[PDB]
Amino acid sequence: TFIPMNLFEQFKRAANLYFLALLILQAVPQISTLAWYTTLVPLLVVLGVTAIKDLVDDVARHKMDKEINFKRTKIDYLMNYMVYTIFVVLILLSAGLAIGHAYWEAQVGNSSWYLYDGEDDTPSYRGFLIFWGYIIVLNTMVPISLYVSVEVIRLGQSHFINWDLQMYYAEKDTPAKARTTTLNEQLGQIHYIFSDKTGTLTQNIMTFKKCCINGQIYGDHRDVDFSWNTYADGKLAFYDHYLIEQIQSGKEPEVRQFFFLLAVCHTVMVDRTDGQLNYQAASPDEGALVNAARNFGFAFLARTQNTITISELGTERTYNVLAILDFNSDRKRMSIIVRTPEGNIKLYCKGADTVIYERLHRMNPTKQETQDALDIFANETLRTLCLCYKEIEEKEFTEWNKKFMAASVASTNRDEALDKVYEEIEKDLILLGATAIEDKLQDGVPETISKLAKADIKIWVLTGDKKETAENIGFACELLTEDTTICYGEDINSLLHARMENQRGNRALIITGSWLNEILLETQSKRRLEAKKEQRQKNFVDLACECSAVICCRVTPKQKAMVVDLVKRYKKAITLAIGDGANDVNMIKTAHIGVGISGQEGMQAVMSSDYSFAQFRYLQRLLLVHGRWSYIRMCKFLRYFFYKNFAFTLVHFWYSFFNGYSAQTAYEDWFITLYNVLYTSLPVLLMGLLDQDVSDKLSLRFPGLYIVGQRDLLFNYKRFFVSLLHGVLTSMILFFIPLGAYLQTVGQDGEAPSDYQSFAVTIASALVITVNFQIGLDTSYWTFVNAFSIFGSIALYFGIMFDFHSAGIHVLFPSAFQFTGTASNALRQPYIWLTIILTVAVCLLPVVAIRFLSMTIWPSESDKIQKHRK
Amino acid sequence: KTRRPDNTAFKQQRLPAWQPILTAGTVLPIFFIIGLIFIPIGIGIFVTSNNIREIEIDYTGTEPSSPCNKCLSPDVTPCFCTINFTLEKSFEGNVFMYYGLSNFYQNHRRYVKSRDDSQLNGDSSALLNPSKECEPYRRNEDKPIAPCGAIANSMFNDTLELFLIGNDSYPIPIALKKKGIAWWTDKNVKFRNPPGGDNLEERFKGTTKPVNWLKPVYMLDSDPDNNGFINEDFIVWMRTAALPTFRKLYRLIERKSDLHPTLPAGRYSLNVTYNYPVHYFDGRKRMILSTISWMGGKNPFLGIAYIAVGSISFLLGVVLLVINHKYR
Ligand SMILES: *[C@@H]1O[C@H](CO)[C@@H](O[C@@H]2O[C@H](CO)[C@@H](O[C@@H]3O[C@H](CO)[C@@H](O)[C@H](O)[C@@H]3O)[C@H](O)[C@H]2NC(C)=O)[C@H](O)[C@H]1NC(C)=O
Ligand SMILES: Nc1ncnc2c1ncn2[C@@H]1O[C@H](COP(=O)(O)OP(=O)(O)CP(=O)(O)O)[C@@H](O)[C@H]1O
Ligand SMILES: *[C@@H]1O[C@H](CO)[C@@H](O)[C@H](O)[C@H]1NC(C)=O
Ligand SMILES: *[C@@H]1O[C@H](CO)[C@@H](O)[C@H](O)[C@H]1NC(C)=O
Ligand SMILES: [Mg+2]
Repeated sequence: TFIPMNLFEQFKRAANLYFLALLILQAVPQISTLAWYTTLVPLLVVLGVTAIKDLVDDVARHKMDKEINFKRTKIDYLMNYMVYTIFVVLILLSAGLAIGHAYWEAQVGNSSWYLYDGEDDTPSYRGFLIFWGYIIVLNTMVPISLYVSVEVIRLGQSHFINWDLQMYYAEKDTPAKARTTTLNEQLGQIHYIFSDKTGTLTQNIMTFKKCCINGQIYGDHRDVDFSWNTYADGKLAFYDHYLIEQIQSGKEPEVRQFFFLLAVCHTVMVDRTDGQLNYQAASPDEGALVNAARNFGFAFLARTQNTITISELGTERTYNVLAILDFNSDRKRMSIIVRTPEGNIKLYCKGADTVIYERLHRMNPTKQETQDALDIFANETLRTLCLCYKEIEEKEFTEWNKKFMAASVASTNRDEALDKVYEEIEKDLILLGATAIEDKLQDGVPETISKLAKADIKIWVLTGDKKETAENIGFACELLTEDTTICYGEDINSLLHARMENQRGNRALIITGSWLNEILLETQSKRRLEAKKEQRQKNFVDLACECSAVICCRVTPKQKAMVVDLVKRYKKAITLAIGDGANDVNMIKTAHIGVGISGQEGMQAVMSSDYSFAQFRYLQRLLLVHGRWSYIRMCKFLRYFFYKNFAFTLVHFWYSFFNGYSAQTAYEDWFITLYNVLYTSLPVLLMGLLDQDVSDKLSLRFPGLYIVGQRDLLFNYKRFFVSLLHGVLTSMILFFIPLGAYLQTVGQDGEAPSDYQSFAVTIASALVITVNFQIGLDTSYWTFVNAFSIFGSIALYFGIMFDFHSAGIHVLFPSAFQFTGTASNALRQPYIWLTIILTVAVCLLPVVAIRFLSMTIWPSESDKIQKHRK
Repeated sequence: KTRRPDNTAFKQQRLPAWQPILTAGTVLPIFFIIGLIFIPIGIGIFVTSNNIREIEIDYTGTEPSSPCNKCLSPDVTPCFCTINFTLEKSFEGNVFMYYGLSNFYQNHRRYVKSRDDSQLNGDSSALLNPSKECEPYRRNEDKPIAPCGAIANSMFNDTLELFLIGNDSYPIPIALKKKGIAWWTDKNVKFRNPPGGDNLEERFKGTTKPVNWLKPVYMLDSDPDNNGFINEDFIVWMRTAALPTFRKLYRLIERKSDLHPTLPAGRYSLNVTYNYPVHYFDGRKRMILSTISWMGGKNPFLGIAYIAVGSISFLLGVVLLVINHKYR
């Protein structure tokens, strides 16, 4: 409910609990230098607005229940450090003035008969009591609405990702989604991108192309329509006559077995109601392979628990299914056990050649040229799935079958107990051949991979596919150009061993997963082993991050999140992981920013991500437009938020000298309330949502603008103290120009604005106009609502202030509203307006001069292209 | 997942907007235009302020050889100073008479807060129940102090008068009127007497005078519109100053019936009852006569500031112009 709401809002956030601790300080009257109004009202709104951003979710959840029945940004870490820095500065300044009041009180205060209160407090005690007085007057240094404004900034910026129409894929009709509304500025700080290959850099819209059985490559043009076969369809374009008549007539046991495997080892669900024998495959490889198998008469009709309904050229032969060896990223190969009606136990298997060749029979004359065949298909970016088969003796199958059934002992045992059965049977395998299937790069991926590389984002691709296919796909998508000097694990391994023992343009690291583990080898002895682990692991990353591109092959999900961790820990570089399919979810959680392509493999690795658009092409806009703008819009917000608050309170610090360091507020008591929430809150928010350094089209054409965020040039821990130096000066001008103007005569007559009330109206008035004019200088996109908010802020202040100082309000609160007749008297006098104009001109013109010099002497890339409109 | 996003200007980040860039042809004219605006205003205010005629008589007597130093140790409560000043140039039009206090922190937190606002607003409940805010002076002995607070208690209670020494040497008093020396709102809205009755004696029942005040607030003036919380002198005091060294309106010298100057140049004597002690905290009292000006008062700082900033802006434009010229 709401009671939990404020309960964790206070404790979790330091600033929220800081102000609650302040109310206790303001409650006791012996030190309360400000009214309680000054903190609750700015607090309730901040605690009220944030409730609306979360309560609306809960009520929707409550309605949902009726109907049906961590990642922290880099700036988020800095913001915490800034607020803890403001605490120390506040405590030092409050302690500094507490010293000044004790010494003032000892000399001047004790000798002043008009400041007699009847409490014999020694000057050391009076200084101590006002130490808490300057923790209250100067409390507003800590920005109360920082933690609520940033949520609105990030939520609004994130919602531009959802509503984006350029990041919307039409035919599949799935727009971009931003499922984490707290990682926006970090899209503009990404140094690395880890990407899957299949399903991310390829469409997974597959089609059967070629083949090879027993060393004879098929699928070429030698010696077409499949009208001879009823099950066939024209969707498959095939030009290989010899195999067509051979499979049609004069069939051999080789082609029969090979095509039969493709239509038996499958796991695709099948439907026949439509009459076309429709297929719905969870794995694109299986669906396309079976869709290709049916085109040649080997059509799979139906399946049940104990049998199948496969057909061969109209010869519907039903087999008996006994066991299916399941597939996962670890196994990298699938197998099926089927008993023929003849009574023979035939085992079929398919998968990567790497894991299948190691388990081949000793006699295999076709092994050599088949490897050459496999290499031939990979040369054209065709995925290859090796096949094989074996026979099981009836005598030895009985005990194994009983053990297989016994392997299903429930509990967690099935995780490895089944595997023990898998490896105890797969000993000798008879090679059959390999398949060849075509996947095509998504639209505008070569444009994107080239574009992002221009922004100095090192594109690493982590793919479980073969060594050769990844290397050629890297060439296809411009990731690796003709200038790349590729190297493998052995080259890396030799270098690491050479240096390890001794101490005891474009380049690539195309390395297999097997060689990834070999280099890393995945009381005193344990410590040395750990030291060795860190040494080589650190050497690898420094060796890998030094090259523009990296290709990782034969990598299981464990080896994907592992590599992402290596860059994160040992390079301190922000990482983005983009992928599809469950195999990548391990790395999507590890990466700083997790992106998920909807893809064809499954709608699984996007709900476990941060952004879930449809195609890799859209990564141009996520980083170079949404991520890049979100960084500058957030930094511009912070560069001004500290200024407008740290230039507000410091007048209390300067006015402390001319009032005995007595903690007297230079402003109206009811102006401190509304300043943080009302006068200077709307314009800064509208900036962080509607600001654009350059147009969206012009930010893609110049990806180099992204570099401002990677290096963190717009909001450092150094630019925090340049906004504070800005805050100190602005408060120095805002105070000493009115002070200089009132020490002398200022419209002194029957209606003389020389008192203290006109001193708060002059400083507050020039303060409201200055900040609301300095925000106008910040915004580079003066939309017709940025102007309304800026002028609304200034016009709102002069509207409420007149009402507050109007005689009518005096009836409601004679005590709480005690400024009557100041606004309507302190601003009709020209000298007050001549002081405000001077206080604003001399406070803003130096900013314009400073800003203009920076443009002319050290122009930034954003300004350089902004000068040239074309 | 969902449908096509709507195509609106706000949603697609395509709101029409002007992109102002600080081109060298834009900042320069405003910098030079400011130079041509501040300077004429700066010289305008400066010469206008330098025209104002003012005389400041420091009559605290702290320095020896001032012939009323006796008042720093007032064995007898009524002490008097007679300070003579001569005006080189006669005053014209209305002449405003102020009293100045220096090194007098009227902006102290313990001071500015020490007051009851409902009591001054004319609240019957607060008349006999001063707020806790004016704690040190809530009540004198048994019943509450009507103007409570450290502000109303420490009220400037000198009696300034001006005499004209003509050729006959007889001092001719010059008319000083105490009415109309406070903000219209302060007299008419903020400050009010307690309600009910017609005689001020019956309104302030069960209330004493403040401890420092010699006489009660009942008869601060003979005028029924100037006695009580709506007294002009008292209101002018409660209007707390912004800085230690301030000066408050005391009396008005309006235009004479005849064409002659209101304060003709000649020998004048300031007859003041030294009642306010300020020498304890090195506070200085002054009597200031000033002449009205159409453009505010005598504010030389603004005139010098506008000229100072006006020249800086003009120079900054030239400096910025040179940098643009070289780096064009
Ligand atoms: C004009 O104002 C001054 C100060 O603003 C008045 O001097 C103050 O007089 C009061 C007495 O009325 C002093 O309070 C106490 O007086 C008793 C004697 O009754 C004495 O024993 C205490 O020690 C205490 O002084 C007060 O101290 C004194 N101010 C200072 C700074 O000492 C003055 O009386 C006023 N005169 C008129 C005519 O209003
Ligand atoms: N149902 C399946 N049956 C047989 N082999 C499969 C298979 N699915 C994938 N393979 C093969 O296993 C190897 C790696 O597959 P894995 O399950 O690890 O995901 P993947 O690598 O195909 C996704 P990506 O290509 O994007 O990296 C590939 O060589 C592939 O030929
Ligand atoms: C001031 O004027 C008075 C009265 O005219 C006179 O008695 C006194 O001596 C004068 N003092 C000085 C210093 O001129
Ligand atoms: C000053 O004023 C007092 C009070 O009215 C009066 O007694 C005195 O004669 C005047 N002149 C002086 C003190 O020179
Ligand atoms: Mg994939």
